[PDB]
Amino acid sequence: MQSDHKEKIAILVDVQNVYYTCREAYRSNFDYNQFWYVATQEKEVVSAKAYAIASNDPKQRQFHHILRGVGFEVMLKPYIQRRDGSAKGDWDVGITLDAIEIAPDVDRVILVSGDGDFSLLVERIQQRYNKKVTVYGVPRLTSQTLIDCADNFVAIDDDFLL
Amino acid sequence: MQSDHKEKIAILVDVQNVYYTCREAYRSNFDYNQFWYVATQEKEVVSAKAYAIASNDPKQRQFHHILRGVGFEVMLKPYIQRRDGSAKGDWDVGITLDAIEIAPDVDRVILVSGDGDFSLLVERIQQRYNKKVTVYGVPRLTSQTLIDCADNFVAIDDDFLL
Repeated sequence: MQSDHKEKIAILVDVQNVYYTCREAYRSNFDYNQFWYVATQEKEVVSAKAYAIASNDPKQRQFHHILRGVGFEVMLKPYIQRRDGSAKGDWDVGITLDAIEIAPDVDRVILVSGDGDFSLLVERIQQRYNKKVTVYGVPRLTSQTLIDCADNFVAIDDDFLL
Repeated sequence: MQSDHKEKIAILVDVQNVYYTCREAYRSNFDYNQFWYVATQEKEVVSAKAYAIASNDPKQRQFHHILRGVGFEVMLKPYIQRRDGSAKGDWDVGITLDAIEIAPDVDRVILVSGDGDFSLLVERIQQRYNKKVTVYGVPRLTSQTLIDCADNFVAIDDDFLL
């Protein structure tokens, strides 16, 4: 016999990617309340994490507070000393670690990022855990390889903008 | 009773990071034969992978052939379509996936990269699998956070240059 459990989901948001791609494509901000509302309809939310950058700025701290209110655990990037002049803002390693960890516990991973490097992560979730992956991304700035790897792709467009 | 098995190791080389950091610090190339020789002394090599960029250039193909001869499986980055103008060369997602996968099978992971974003990966290997991690990196271009996270740090300096 079958339990008829709601689809179990994990959500991982690449907050920096969402911010910059929405600014570049639309000069607008992402509506996290609309996203939560739609993505979680009829779903069991096993995990929901928003990967962001720590800030002493009151407006940024307020934004993080809003995200926690929506339902996310806000994951602030640990300090990482830099000697090579490379970009300080990237959460790819930590998102990769967490997405693989949560895959066995969910039916579907929802990744909110247009970064094509995550194609390898989508593929690995499908190969090892045979779970579904949905990607939300700004279409004009999302890798086609990532769109094609995902089981489903949902556009970040006006339906998800403030 | 105890088996006295040699220490089991996995090696993961971030070939692009090694290349650029050795060029910037030393205007020299890494000696992969010297590295293999030293790193594998008295070790059981369970896995050894060199993460590189595919090329149609005969000199690059020859370099990959040399690496395979040294003992590496050469992992060439899959094509990833890009719409956002971001850097095409980064292997962080794939190195993260593979390093976590191999951790349960080895006593020590050897990561050849100075990229501080791998600090989160080192920490996760230690927390979840309680294995050792050695980092090899060009000191003047390696994140201090990565050096401090690693169980051992070995400098890529003249002892490992061609």
